[PDB]
Amino acid sequence: VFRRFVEVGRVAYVSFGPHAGKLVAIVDVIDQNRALVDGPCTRVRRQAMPFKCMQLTDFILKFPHSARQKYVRKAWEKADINTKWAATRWAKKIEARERKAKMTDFDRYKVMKAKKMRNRIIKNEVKKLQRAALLKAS
Amino acid sequence: MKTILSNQTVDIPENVDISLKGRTVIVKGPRGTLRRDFNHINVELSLLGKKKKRLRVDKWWGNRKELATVRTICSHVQNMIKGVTLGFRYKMRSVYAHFPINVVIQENGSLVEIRNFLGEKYIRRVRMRPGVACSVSQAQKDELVLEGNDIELVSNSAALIQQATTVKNKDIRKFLDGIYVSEKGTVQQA
Amino acid sequence: SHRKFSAPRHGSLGFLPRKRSSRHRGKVKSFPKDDPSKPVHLTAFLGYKAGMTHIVREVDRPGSKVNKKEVVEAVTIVETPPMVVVGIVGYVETPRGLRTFKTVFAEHISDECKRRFYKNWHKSKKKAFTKYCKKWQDDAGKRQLDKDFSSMKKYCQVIRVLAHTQMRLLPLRQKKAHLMEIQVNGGTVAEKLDWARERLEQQVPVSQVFGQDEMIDVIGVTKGKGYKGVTSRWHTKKLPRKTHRGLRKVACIGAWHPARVAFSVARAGQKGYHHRTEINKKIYKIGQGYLIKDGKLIKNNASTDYDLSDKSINPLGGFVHYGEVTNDFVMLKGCVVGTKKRVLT
Amino acid sequence: QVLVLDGRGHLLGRLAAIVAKQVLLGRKVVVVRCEGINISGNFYRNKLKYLAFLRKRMNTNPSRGPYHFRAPSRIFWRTVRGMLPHKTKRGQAALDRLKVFDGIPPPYDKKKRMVVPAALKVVRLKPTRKFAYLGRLAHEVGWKYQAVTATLEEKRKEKAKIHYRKKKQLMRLRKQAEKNVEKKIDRFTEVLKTHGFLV
RNA sequence: GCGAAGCUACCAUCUGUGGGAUUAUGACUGAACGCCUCUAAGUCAGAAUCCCGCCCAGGCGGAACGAUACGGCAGCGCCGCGGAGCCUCGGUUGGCCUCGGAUAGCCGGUCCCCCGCGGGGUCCGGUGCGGAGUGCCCUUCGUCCUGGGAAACGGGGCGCGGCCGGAGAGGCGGCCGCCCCCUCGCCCGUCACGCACGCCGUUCGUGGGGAACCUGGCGCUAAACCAUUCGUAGACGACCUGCU
RNA sequence: CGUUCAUAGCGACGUCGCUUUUUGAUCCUUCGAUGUCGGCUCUUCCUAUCAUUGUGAAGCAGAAUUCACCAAGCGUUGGAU
RNA sequence: ACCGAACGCCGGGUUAAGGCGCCCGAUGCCGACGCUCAUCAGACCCCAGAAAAGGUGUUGGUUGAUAUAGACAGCAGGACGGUGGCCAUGGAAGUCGGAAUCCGCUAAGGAGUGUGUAACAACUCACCUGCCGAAUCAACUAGCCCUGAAAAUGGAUGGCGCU
Ligand SMILES: [Mg+2]
Ligand SMILES: [Mg+2]
Ligand SMILES: [Mg+2]
Ligand SMILES: [Mg+2]
Ligand SMILES: [Mg+2]
Ligand SMILES: [Mg+2]
Ligand SMILES: [Mg+2]
Ligand SMILES: [Mg+2]
Ligand SMILES: [Mg+2]
Repeated sequence: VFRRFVEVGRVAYVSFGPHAGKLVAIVDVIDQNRALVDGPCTRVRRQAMPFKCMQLTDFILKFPHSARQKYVRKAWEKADINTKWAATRWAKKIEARERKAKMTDFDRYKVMKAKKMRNRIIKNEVKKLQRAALLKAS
Repeated sequence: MKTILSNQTVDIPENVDISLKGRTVIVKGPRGTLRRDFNHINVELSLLGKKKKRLRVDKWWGNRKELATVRTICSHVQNMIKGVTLGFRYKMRSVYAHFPINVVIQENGSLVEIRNFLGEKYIRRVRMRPGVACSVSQAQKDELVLEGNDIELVSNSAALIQQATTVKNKDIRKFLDGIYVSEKGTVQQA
Repeated sequence: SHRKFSAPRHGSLGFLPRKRSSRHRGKVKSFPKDDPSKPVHLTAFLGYKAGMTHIVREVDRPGSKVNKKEVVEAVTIVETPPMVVVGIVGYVETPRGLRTFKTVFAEHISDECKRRFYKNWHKSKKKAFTKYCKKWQDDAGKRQLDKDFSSMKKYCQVIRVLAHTQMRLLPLRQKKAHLMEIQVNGGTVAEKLDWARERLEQQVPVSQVFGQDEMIDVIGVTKGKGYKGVTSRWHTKKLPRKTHRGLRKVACIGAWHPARVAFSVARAGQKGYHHRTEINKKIYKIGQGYLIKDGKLIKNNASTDYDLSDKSINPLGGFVHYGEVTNDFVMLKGCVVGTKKRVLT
Repeated sequence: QVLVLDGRGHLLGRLAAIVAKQVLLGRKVVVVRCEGINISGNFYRNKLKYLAFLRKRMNTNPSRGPYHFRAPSRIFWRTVRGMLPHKTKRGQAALDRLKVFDGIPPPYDKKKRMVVPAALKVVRLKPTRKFAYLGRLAHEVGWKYQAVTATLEEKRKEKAKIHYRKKKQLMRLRKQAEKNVEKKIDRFTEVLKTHGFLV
């Protein structure tokens, strides 16, 4: 019941490979399993890239099926894709997963302390909510 | 090789309503519901239109044997619609050279006893596929009518009583005896 | 090379390790299927083969050459005095099998019965179940007893009742009543289990279980015939007169090359005393035992509507190697497995 | 310390492989709901293939013979033991760590039970291929306790529904409680989203 | 000659069973191939076959229940809490659970409707390279002092009594009364704790599993084997029985 | 050939195979010895199916019958020389 | 007896030939492109096993065709006259066989594919239409798969297993 489609000018996040973590707007599909791809703004060269690697986004900027780099660049910068990406939940939870990984052993401790407490202030509030739902039932 | 897309439509008419839960067409209308699961066929049943006017069955990257389902699904959906709207009426005459084939339904259209086939003492009790109902005909003499919504269930139940009446150990070129299915039809034409 | 002249094989493999049974009393290896619909009742009973005799009867299978002709017909008598239900016992279904679950016993249990919980009654202080039957006469226990039942009422799938014979009443020498589990097939598990709870410490006579003209299955252990040679055991051919080492043998065991001998080859070992489950023994009669009202009523046994004498089934000079069958009995058509005095399920 | 894998939706010899190697490294493994396990290739095919295996037996004394277990648990455990060195001590020591079950019984009905995706049908078969369910295959080949296993497992799933429902309720309370509380936990929760959670 | 008992004969007499999957085949629907086709996706009938049932055996496999050595020296079973002292070793935070789907899912809330605080439905709103994420979650890891804040009625006494749920191999929880004690998490102030002088098996599950030894309280009061007997048994053992 | 009709059942001239229940080739194994034929008895296995189950075929009207499939479950006998 | 490589006792490093689900050291690569489903799948020098011949199973090629001048299939309409054409009479007026093998009307029908006849008759098989409406068909060829494919203790891609 499909939603994201390999189109000309669909933007693709590259799961893995050389250019992992980069966006890229498909110019054109060469083959059953291989697309000719571009990432003008994103620091990715006009190059063929297989589908295997490129999981694909909800965006689809609009240029012609065989563009000349300038024009897909223009399309990109118009739609402000790079902003829109970065305000997506997806790209935020990439950054999240980046920031836990960066965590210094000091920060780790800090966090640990924080959550230790932040969980306690919830767990009591949950207890209360449970106690109050029992009173309503009675 | 692989084929980048094949697909097909089915005009559901305004008389019928069809839904689909996932890949499980459900058809209701005049005569009642008729569901059919197509988990086992690997297609995108896009129901589309306001007034829900047509079913559409995609098939991306199909190789030859994969594509060939696309139609067959669609065809099963028409026949669903047909039974909901019209019904299926499989007529079957009895054919005998000597011993007349005494038929007698029992419960409603469920059971079918079939005495004196070939002079056989053995009576062939034949239940139906549930959802179908046999009856005897008036107007035409040696003749049953198997009315039902589900084509499959009807036809199967027909065959059952077609097959019950076979001859063992004799030449079936000569011994042309039994109930056989004369006509595949509907309960009301329009 | 092949066997020139074919023949069927001697014996049946589907009965073997032709070994001396592990049990004496014949196990019901499979009770019938309970349904729902039909009232609770036991599925089986326990008897003692007294002996045999003729019967004469009119026979009404139309079509025969014996139709409404009298025949004589063999029967066994099976001395079958009433059982006592002592315990109940729940079974739970599992993917492993049918695990036994919760066994209650009655307050009182006869010595007849308690014998069986000892190898040597002469020596024993007779202390079994002493500390158990305490339960049946306080509050705490009697509550636990109900919970023990009500657990079975929820969980258990199958409930059989335990019973035992009334060895007392038999002429037989032994005093140790055979115990047994006997399955209750009938209504829902609760209803089932309530029926058993009513039956506790109570008599259950033959008539309650079986009815006349009813096909039953006898189970019991064969008459035992010691070690035997391949000839009497497997009914292989005797070799011919000239045969330098033995002629009650099997000439060639196996061929050469699967160079072991097989289980399928006829060897010499225990003959008889196997466990065996016969089926389809009709019940030509179920006799009421002896009893009184002012004088005895011995007549009622071997008497018929066409004899109307005063005979007991007890033949003259007693059943041989048995005694007087004073109690109620079942009269199966034909033979039954096993010997006089044998406990026959 | 224990691996509990839901045998369901795995490929017989695929999961076995992983299990074997684990079991030999000294991981106590429990597989569970084996009868869910499904073997690649169509049914008739595999039934025939089990029926070969039943044809095998020592002529002279079958009793000694290849012991054809019928229970889908055993059947899995047999195929692990084929991927072990079971004559040795270390192979038998390993095999004593594997624990298998016909359905999923009390110690592991209430355990988060893993999945190996490398053994998973939905990953390793193409979706246009046939496959037996082991449950069926056992059944037709002589296993008794199918229905009993099934009908206990309905009772398991009903009981689990309840557990899940009640979990859902606590999760909803937590969400509500954080929304109640947020302002007094702001200068924690903030730090957990500067160091990469919550987002 | 005739012959009890016993063994015994198609040389007498009795008993001998029901399912499931399907094979070949014939078919249904039905595309590929505007028609047609048992076939491709899907469905049927189907057998001396096959597998199971009944039947025989019963695993270095389990079960429930009984009794558990009064004594003339005894010896043990629970319970709780102590002292040493061989041996066997692994380990060196936990995760207390929906079902499942994959050409789809997950969660909400129902304004509204049906069923037994829940279940089902529709509708709408959210997520969905899964953050109501095992790429996860929980838990903290020095000890104490006093003297502020944020957070605050939470924790304990192997604290004590009642009411539950759990049978697949339950073996674990939960919830309710009463007694006494404490101020724990998060920030900070404020000092001190062999600081053993750079250096290894540290750190725990742990009162671990097994064996022998010293304390209290409450319970207990044997069977088995042999010999003897029997003959439903038997080469011998074994088996079946009897004995204030 | 089969009234006719190549293929119901057959199959020349040609040709390709399998099998080791025939016999040959061979001489590896054994000559400090593997008891040399039949029959008898007993078990088991195979199928290349005579019979029986369920089936397709005919020059199958029935009866009898060949041809082929699934099939080795169960049978396959007493005698004269 | 093949392939690699030829040996004092050892430490480190590297290789060959072969390998790398697990047994079993190594693919626990987000390896690449195809093909292929087997109710007897296949799975590696020597090697321990199969052929001719088939298959709208599928996947490639090769060469021809067809065709909006209106197709291809699918149903519907006709299938004649010169003419018992010549030889053969045992009867062959299309129809056991064989040499022939053209014309008319033609829209178009062969001196005739079969079925059937003693022989006819009767039936059947081009050219064109109507509904219909764009692509469609034939012959070869080679890859995997299948058919061809039967033996005796239970059994061996080394095993488990693998789609
Ligand atoms: Mg023979
Ligand atoms: Mg001699
Ligand atoms: Mg059947
Ligand atoms: Mg078929
Ligand atoms: Mg079927
Ligand atoms: Mg001819
Ligand atoms: Mg020898
Ligand atoms: Mg054959
Ligand atoms: Mg005939």
